[PDB]
Amino acid sequence: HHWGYGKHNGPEHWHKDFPIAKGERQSPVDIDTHTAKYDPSLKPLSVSYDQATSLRILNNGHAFNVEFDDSQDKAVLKGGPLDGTYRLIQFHFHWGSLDGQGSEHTVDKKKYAAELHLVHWNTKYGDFGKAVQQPDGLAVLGIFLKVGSAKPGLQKVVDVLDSIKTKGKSADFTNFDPRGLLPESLDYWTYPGSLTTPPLLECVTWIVLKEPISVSSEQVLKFRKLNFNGEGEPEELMVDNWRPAQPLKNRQIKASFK
Ligand SMILES: COc1ccc([C@H]2OC(=S)NC2=O)c(OC)c1
Ligand SMILES: [Zn+2]
Repeated sequence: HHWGYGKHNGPEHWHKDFPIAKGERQSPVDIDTHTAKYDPSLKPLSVSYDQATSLRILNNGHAFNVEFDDSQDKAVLKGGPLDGTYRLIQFHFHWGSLDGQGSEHTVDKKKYAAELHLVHWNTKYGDFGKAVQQPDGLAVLGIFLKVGSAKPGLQKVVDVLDSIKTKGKSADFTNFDPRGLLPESLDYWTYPGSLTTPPLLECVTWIVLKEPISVSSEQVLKFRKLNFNGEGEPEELMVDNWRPAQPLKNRQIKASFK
């Protein structure tokens, strides 16, 4: 599979190799804030990242992933719309070539400069590969980035990017605290969806936070210096690695807040 984000292999082409691209619960979606319904049944959201153990950071040719030790319940997400325990496995971002685009989800058609995905899998399925074959296999916590003040908690990520410029490069990335990437408020929207890249599997409970985090222009500029290509190949800047909004179809977006 040679999927990417260019004119010739971008989101409009994915359906040929991955027919679920036109499925009934694809992501991302536009969140229409006037249609989303407060749901008093949602339990409180619990982000328990105090024992998180980061390991490594990898440029996989699509984004960069900060990987965690998920061999035990070290960093988990529970509550909200979720039944049981979801274990943090990795986070990554999607971002733009310009500050006015980059997010996958949109809010009343507003695009943010980037979107963070903290990826968790349902521990009742034993491993990540089994979990992605289930409709409730993953919980992705989505956080919007806007350009303004610097995010101090992001800077350790920004500073390692020089060492993973090209596809296939990795670096040791221990003792990184993902709590420094969260906004103050955990108010969220939730809906059932999919992975936003191939294989586009319909396995995700989305939890999208209302409150964006602010990052600096200098921080997001450093994201844009990464490369989609491997070392010694023609340079293609890693920008606009986002899928646009997909049809909502027969789904409801629920709000955790009034
Ligand atoms: C093999 O594991 C994967 C594969 C794809 C995705 C994509 O789906 C979202 S969401 N962002 C992505 O990059 C993933 O993230 C949960 C994990
Ligand atoms: Zn993602």
